[PDB]
Amino acid sequence: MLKYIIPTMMLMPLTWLSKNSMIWINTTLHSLLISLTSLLLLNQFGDNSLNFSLTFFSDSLSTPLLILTMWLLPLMLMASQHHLSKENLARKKLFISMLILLQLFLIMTFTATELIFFYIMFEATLVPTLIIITRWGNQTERLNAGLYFLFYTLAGSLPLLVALIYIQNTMGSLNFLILQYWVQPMPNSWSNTFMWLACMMAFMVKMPLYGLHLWLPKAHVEAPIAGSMVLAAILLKLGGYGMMRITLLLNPITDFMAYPFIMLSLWGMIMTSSICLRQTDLKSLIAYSSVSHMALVIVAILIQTPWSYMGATALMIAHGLTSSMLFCLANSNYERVHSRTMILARGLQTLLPLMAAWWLLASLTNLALPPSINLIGELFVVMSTFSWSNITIILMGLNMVITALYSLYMLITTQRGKHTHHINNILPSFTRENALMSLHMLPLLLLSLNPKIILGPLY
Amino acid sequence: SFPKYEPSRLASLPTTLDPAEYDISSETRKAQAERLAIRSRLKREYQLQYNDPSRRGVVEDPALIRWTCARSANVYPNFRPNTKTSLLGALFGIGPLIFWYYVFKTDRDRKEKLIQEGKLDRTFNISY
Amino acid sequence: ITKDMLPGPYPKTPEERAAAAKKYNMRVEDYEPYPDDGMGYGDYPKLPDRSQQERDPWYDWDHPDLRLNWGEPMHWDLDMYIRNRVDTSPTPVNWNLMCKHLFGFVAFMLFMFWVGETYPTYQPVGPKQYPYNNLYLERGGDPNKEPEPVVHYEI
Amino acid sequence: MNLFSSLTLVTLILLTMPIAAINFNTHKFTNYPLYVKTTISCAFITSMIPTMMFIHTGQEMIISNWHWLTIQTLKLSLSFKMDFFSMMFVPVALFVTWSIMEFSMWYMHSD
Amino acid sequence: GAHLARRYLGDASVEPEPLRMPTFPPDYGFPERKEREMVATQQEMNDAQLVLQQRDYCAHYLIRFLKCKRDSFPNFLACKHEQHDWDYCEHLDYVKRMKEFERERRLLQRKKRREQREADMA
Amino acid sequence: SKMELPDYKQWKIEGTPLETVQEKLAARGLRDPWGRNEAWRYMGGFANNVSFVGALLKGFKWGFAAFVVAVGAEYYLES
Amino acid sequence: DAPPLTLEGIKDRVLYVLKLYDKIDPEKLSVNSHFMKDLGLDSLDQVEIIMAMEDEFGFEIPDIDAEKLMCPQEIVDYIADKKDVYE
Amino acid sequence: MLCLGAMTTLFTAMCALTQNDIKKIIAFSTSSQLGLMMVTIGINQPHLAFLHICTHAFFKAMLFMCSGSIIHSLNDEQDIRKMGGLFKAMPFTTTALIIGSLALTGMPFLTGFYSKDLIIESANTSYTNAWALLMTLVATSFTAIYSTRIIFFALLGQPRFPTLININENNPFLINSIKRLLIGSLFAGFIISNNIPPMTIPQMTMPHYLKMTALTVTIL
Amino acid sequence: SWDKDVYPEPPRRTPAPSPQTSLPNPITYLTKAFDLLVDRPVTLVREFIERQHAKNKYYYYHREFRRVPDITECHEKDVLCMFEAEMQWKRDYKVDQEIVNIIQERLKACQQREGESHRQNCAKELQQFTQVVKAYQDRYHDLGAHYSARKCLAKQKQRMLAERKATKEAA
Amino acid sequence: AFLPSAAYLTHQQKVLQLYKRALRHLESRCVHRDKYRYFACLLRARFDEHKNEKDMVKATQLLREAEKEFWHGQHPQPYIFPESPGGTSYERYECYKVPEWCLDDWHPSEKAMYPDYFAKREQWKKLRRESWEREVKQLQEETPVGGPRTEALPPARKQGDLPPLWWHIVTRPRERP
Amino acid sequence: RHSIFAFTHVLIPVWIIHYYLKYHVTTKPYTIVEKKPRIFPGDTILETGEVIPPMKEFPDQH
Amino acid sequence: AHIEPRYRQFPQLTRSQVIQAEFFSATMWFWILWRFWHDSDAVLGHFPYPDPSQWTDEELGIPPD
Ligand SMILES: *C(=O)CCCCCCCCCCCCC
Repeated sequence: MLKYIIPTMMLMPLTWLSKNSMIWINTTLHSLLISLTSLLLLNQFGDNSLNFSLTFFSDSLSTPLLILTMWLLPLMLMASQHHLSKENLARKKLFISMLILLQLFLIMTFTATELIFFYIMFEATLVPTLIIITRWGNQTERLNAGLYFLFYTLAGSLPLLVALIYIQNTMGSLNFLILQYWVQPMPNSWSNTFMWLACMMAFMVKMPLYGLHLWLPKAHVEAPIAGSMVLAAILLKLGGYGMMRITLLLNPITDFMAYPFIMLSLWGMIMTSSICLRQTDLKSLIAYSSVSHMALVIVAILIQTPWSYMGATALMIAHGLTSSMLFCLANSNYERVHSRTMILARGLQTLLPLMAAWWLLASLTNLALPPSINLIGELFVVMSTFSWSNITIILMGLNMVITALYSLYMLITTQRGKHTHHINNILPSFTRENALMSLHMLPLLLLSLNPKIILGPLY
Repeated sequence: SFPKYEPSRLASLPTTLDPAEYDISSETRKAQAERLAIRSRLKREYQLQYNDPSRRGVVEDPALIRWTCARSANVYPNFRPNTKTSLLGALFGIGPLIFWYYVFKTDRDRKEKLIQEGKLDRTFNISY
Repeated sequence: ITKDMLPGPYPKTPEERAAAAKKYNMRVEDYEPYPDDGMGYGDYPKLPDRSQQERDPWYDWDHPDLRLNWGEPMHWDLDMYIRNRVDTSPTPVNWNLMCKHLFGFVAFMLFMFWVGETYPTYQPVGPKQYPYNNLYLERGGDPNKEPEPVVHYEI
Repeated sequence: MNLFSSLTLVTLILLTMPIAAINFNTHKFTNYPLYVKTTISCAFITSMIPTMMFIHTGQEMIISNWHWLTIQTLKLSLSFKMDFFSMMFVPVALFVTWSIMEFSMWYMHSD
Repeated sequence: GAHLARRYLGDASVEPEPLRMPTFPPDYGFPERKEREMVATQQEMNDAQLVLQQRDYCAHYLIRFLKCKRDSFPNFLACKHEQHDWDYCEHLDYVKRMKEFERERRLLQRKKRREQREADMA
Repeated sequence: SKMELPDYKQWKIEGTPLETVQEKLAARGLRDPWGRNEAWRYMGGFANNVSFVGALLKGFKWGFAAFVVAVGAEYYLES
Repeated sequence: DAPPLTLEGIKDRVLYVLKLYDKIDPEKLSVNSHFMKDLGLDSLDQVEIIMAMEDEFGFEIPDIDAEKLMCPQEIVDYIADKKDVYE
Repeated sequence: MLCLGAMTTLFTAMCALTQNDIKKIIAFSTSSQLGLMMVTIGINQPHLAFLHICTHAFFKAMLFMCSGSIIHSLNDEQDIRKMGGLFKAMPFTTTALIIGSLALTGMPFLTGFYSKDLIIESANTSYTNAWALLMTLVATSFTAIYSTRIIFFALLGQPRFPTLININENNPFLINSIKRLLIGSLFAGFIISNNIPPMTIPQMTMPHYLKMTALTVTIL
Repeated sequence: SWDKDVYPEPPRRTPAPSPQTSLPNPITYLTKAFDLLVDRPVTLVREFIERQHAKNKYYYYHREFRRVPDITECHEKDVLCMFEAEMQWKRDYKVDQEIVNIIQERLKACQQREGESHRQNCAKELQQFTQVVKAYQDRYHDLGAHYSARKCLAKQKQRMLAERKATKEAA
Repeated sequence: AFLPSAAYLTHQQKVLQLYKRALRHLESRCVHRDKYRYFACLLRARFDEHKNEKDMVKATQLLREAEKEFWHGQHPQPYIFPESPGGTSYERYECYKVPEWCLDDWHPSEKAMYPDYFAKREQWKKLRRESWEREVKQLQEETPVGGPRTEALPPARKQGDLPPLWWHIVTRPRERP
Repeated sequence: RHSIFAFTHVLIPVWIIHYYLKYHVTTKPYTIVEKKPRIFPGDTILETGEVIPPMKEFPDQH
Repeated sequence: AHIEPRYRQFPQLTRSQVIQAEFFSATMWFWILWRFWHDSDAVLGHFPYPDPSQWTDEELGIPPD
């Protein structure tokens, strides 16, 4: 895993010694080279995972997340170079360094075999994200959003540290392979109940769970575009990955202890979806859609069946790609019209036809159109939850309506109808925005051809 | 004779059947004159700053910003916890959660009881 | 935009009501705020609760699709009452009449279908007869087990 | 057996060809509706042949030509089942679509 | 359709129901009643892949009609004689079915007459 | 580019049902001032329209003649 | 489909349908003939004239513009404005 | 599903009785046809339903082409109260629309007769719901009613369109496509009904007042 | 090609064409045109490709795994032997999944081949499918997403305990 | 009750609007033209019977009763012209109505295909920017203090100038572009 | 160049997917399964050559 | 050439369209008459319907008691 950490940490001299006019070109070129290099993690075996040393390993669950992260960094570099065009050079280099540090922390978080190292860099991912949100956010409410995000995460995740140190003192090790071969059942006691709660609540907050999701429609809105990409495409999936890793040790208490939380998502993904029917804000609409999809992921993890696990992996990857693309489209509209409200700019298909095509395709992939991997993940979670209980299909099917009921709604008021008369600064679409949309979307449709590389470690 | 038309929430009264339209008092004339004056002022401002050949951009609307700030950022400071808000929050917040928890717990308890007694048909069920 | 243009708390004194009506570009006697039940409405006005289909379709609006004017205080549920969504336009017949007629028609059809299901219609013929013990082997019956031989006689 | 499957999948591939033709376009197409109408008429003939073969013999076939995804016990492949229903419904739909597209190229000329 | 009105508006003691039939033994009132005999063995009709609904007592003309349809391609309109034989045989089977229905109805009528006669006599 | 109209005096309501309704209105003490506007509707090629039975049996004569010669040919060609 | 219109064509149309009115003498009216001033018509007759205009040209004139057209040339100007004639 | 199909076809036919938009009338017509397909599925006649699909597609599409021809010839005027006297003005559209209406109603030895009537032949002599059979017969009468309503209001009578007349149907594409679907709606039902293999036992022994139920219902 | 013992198929029985009319069927003419215009160039191109492949030959092999002692002879909390036992168990699990897949493919092939007599002519395939599904369900079901050899051993031990107890009740 | 020219609707205007909508609905119920003529002349006689009424409250009561009559006698679906609101092809071509300022964003390569049109566009923009300050200075000196009381706009008063606020009503897109 | 639509859009796909079906699909087991041909009393089998025996004499109704 | 738009009068018709319309109507009526002449049974009935009242008790095997 040293072959990816070292070039990522050498990206900082690359971005700090470059000229004032070629930082973007050099950083995008070398991050695309690292994304190409990332494909050597597909050497997965049907029985054994890929173990590199005592410190790092990568099974078939971490590999799609690593490839997605190192593919996502150049996309952020291309997106965040227009609202920072007038910025000072030193602050531009500091922003690029924050992005590089965030990628380095993420790609060594996804590969740590030891759990306290995973916790340490899982919380080291807080600092660059928070700095980006509270520094390069636009309006006044970025400070409150940063406070909410940081304090929800830390107040949920300090008992996780306490529980992990207790595990290290009790079992004797925190290596994931040793814990895979030394796992003991957890009996029925109040101590084990709070053990389960301390292990679960950090990832509950970072998923987010309904009722603990109040930091999402702030931090996903006040942040800049690259902050929106990392907020919607990696960190939520990082919480899901941690949940998948740590649910191994919490058997068989989970078989009843997951009983409330499933309801807190099974109803929750209804309510937040209904919020998208009556949202006056485009970015808030995308954030609440992310809440609903990740609640579906929560249910899939908590019922702990194989089909649900592969559905959760495919759903996480597909939702990350789709949410990043939707945030890019909303940011392009916000750059053109200088307001975030959805009803201000209407009828943009008459002026911007190809961006309307990208909008249509992104909305179609949002509402789980087959044979996309969004539909594959949603379908597999549906099969597993039907095996769990029958009436759950109702809670699925109604959601299958409401999702489309906002997605096409998001397609209409932003693209269809009569255009706004007084808005006359609708410039034609740049090559950069179209290239960003294509680089977001074409990997998703190509992954629809060969989905078996994202179907989890038990495929 | 003819059936009288009554209003509803989803079917309002027609304008022509409204008695208040036929009231020709001078106070109604003053009210309509003031409303027309307000509308003419706003229209004149909008089409004065809208027909400008120099301006390129968005003619911003204070009413839209007012509506968005009222809909999103003004809900909490104007909220006071009383009996109505607390009863509505408890009725619509933890009601469906308890209902669905009881439904799913009952169904899965019955299913587990049937499964462990060898009663439920699970012949070809090998994918779960 | 300035801080005194945003909505504020619920007005109680008449001068605050006058300043609120001045802020929202409407007459003082036409400005009725929402009741102060602590639901977060604040000083936003309570509009007459009509859909955008009820507006004049021939008067030239600033937004012709939305049927709306620049600077007009928009409804709290304008995102609900657009022409793509729920309409409140008057109907030729009464609402309760429509509900009663539709419910009665549905109930009558359901009851009549139940009555017809209880009392079916058939033909005055005997049951259809198949050879070889009602096709015992062709119906998936195992050949090792011998069934009861049934037979059909001519009439 | 070899004529059957080849002609049926030729009908399918011939139908999906003009989508790639318009997606890989650079110029202004020299009456693309005529190209689509000709393609669909030719596909109607190409699907009329195995319908005639089924009428003569009574052949039903299943082509699981591309294995897609093995979800442990479950196996999902690109499988086409052509029986009475599919083989008698494809050419009727093709004939109707041929007439509809000719009416469309007259009716939607000003678009 | 007067049988439906007889059963529904009159009484159902005489009118036979179509759910289960017959409610009488075939040797009752029929000395030396012989059974219907197939022409088609089960093996040849199995290899002809007939529908299980079509695997009835008159499958011989069905097999003949299918052989005509397979052998006369592409001249698809000159196998009318074989299908005429087939649906004539099916008409005869329908006649047998309604004959059995009338036999059941008359036996139930005789039951009602006999039981009322025995109730009045004693 | 250039459009030419017929004479405006040629439209008369006589014979059409507009004459009947004008006479009925006169019998009721009224008048119809717009009969000449749509006097064109009942005059010309738009007059003498067929009924349902006439429209249903359109082309029945030639079809019956074709049926006659076809059945005669099928009679003769068999023997 | 949809043959083009012209100003003298639509003027000929409105005059041609105007001389078919039994309340109007065809030998007196011109293109600047007022209805209740130069022809002695009525407001209801003006309403019927506007409905004849709508049934002639196939599009409905709104009432707030129907209460303003008082001469045949005004109807010509309104139809020319609404149909964008003489490009 | 038999009850649902009968309810659907009766409801849609009764809605189509007093409609005034031509495309709305044809929409309710094809929904009533789909209800009849649901009905004949519900009485264990699936191959008859498939034959009815293949039969119905031809004349339903052809009726829509005729409707589009009348719409284009009258400058996008879809209301049925503003059209009339089009029997002689547009003769090919008139002929195709008349043949399509006759095939939809169930005229003998057209395409619909080879499927739709047979459905009623299984709807009477089978163990069915009585109410469903009664309402599907009433629905058949309603299909006849709205078909001749379309014929009378669209084609017969006197004109009601505006004074400028731009009636034209002389284009090779429209004439050729209407001709192809006219040949289809004339002969394809016969061809398919005589070409498909028997997948069931046909029911033909039935009384005379059950054999001619559909034709009498259509006539009345 | 494939092996016919793993994938069984009955020898086919094709009837001879004995026409009763004089109209020539277009199927024979179209078939002759198919081996004229299509089969000959395709076979020529395949012959050229096969000659080019016979010019340069090399081989590949099916990987063979020896038997390592399973979890029943592994000391507890001794990762060195339990790792090998778990790897062997997972390899076996994948192999059994593909075996059940093969039997399902056999059943579907039998149903499609038999057509309208499938519910009589495919009794053996259905019985084989039922047997392999019963054994798979008794071997691998209800383990969870975190399945291991220890959970399978515990399930088997519970099943044998239940079977022995039920035998003891009826003895 | 919502007009750009007048603040309110007079009694005669209400009567004329009622006559218009009643005649339209009667034409909807009476599809054949001669029957429509009979009942339209009957409605004209019924409106002419109470024409010379001088008591205003009696006229208002008759108007309210006639409104009740009309609402009882509506067509459930009346005839709408295809381009009027509620019609079959209302606002159908609004996807084709591209505003002209998009022509400012055209590339010079595609601007070279229409030289004379863009020269005329340049002279039109020059005329607009030459007359804009004259239009606004006319607007300030014409309206009274406290804002305009009506939405009506003044015309071009002097010679050589253009009416105020003319650009978005002259350069509006065609009905069928 | 008069009827190259019958060459590029018809014959080349027939060639390509006939190669694909003959040398890559049917080489794998159970990819293409066809319903076995119908067997009647009175015809001849090509594969082994047995004449199937004819059927029992009809007790004719007509 | 094309068809010029007439005003308040019957529009111009080609001979081809009316000829084809009359030909296809005659073809439909010929088809209906020919198929009713040849088949004549799918509309009126195929086989006689024996009413049950004329069947004797011997063939039904009804015991006399
Ligand atoms: C008794 O009449 C048995 C027939 C089935 C029940 C009655 C069906 C009545 C409707 C169908 C016949 C209509 C004849 C015009």
